[PDB]
Amino acid sequence: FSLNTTGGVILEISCYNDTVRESSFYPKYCYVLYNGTALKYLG
Amino acid sequence: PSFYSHTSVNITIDLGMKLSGYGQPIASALSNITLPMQDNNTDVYCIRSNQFSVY
Ligand SMILES: *[C@@H]1O[C@H](CO)[C@@H](O[C@@H]2O[C@H](CO)[C@@H](O)[C@H](O)[C@H]2NC(C)=O)[C@H](O)[C@H]1NC(C)=O
Ligand SMILES: *[C@@H]1O[C@H](CO)[C@@H](O[C@@H]2O[C@H](CO)[C@@H](O)[C@H](O)[C@H]2NC(C)=O)[C@H](O)[C@H]1NC(C)=O
Ligand SMILES: *[C@@H]1O[C@H](CO)[C@@H](O)[C@H](O)[C@H]1NC(C)=O
Ligand SMILES: *[C@@H]1O[C@H](CO)[C@@H](O)[C@H](O)[C@H]1NC(C)=O
Ligand SMILES: *[C@@H]1O[C@H](CO)[C@@H](O)[C@H](O)[C@H]1NC(C)=O
Ligand SMILES: *[C@@H]1O[C@H](CO)[C@@H](O)[C@H](O)[C@H]1NC(C)=O
Repeated sequence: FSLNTTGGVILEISCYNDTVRESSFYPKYCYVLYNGTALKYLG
Repeated sequence: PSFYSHTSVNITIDLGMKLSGYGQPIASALSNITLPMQDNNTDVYCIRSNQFSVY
């Protein structure tokens, strides 16, 4: 999912096959990405 | 589930004490409170990690 929020901020809901550390870039682990960096871990 | 980042928040309290006329210890209102430094300030501190502890 690619989200366009208020003010033009783009957020993505991306699932990967390997764990991504916080504020970094790349069973499925799902994350919320702000500018290519992991902002929130969903599980 | 969440990311694991921990912050320790230490509050420093410097108390001032005096002896009254009847020998009772009186705590001064001039006691000082110091919070951890954040954005060049030590009077306001907001938690910015996922987990925190206070001391
Ligand atoms: C996300 O939405 C914003 C806000 O609508 C889009 O930015 C607009 O882009 C159009 C393109 O013609 C401009 O006319 C507007 O002026 C822009 N708005 C602002 C506030 O700058 C943006 O393109 C969208 N991002 C996408 C679709 O990826
Ligand atoms: C709390 O901090 C204030 C401000 O630094 C201290 O008041 C100063 O104390 C020094 C040392 O006696 C004096 O030279 C200054 O003139 C004082 N400043 C003012 C504005 O009064 C105060 O002593 C501290 N209280 C404590 C440590 O209990
Ligand atoms: C995820 O898939 C990629 C592409 O096949 C692979 O290189 C990587 O090792 C995989 N990770 C795990 C933890 O299996
Ligand atoms: C997002 O990442 C790109 C690629 O590194 C970078 O050029 C850009 O400045 C970043 N945007 C923000 C708002 O940090
Ligand atoms: C905060 O206090 C703890 C003990 O409660 C100490 O271990 C830690 O280093 C302190 N953190 C600081 C001063 O940033
Ligand atoms: C205030 O913060 C800036 C960065 O915004 C820093 O460069 C500067 O040293 C700070 N000033 C003081 C007096 O701490």
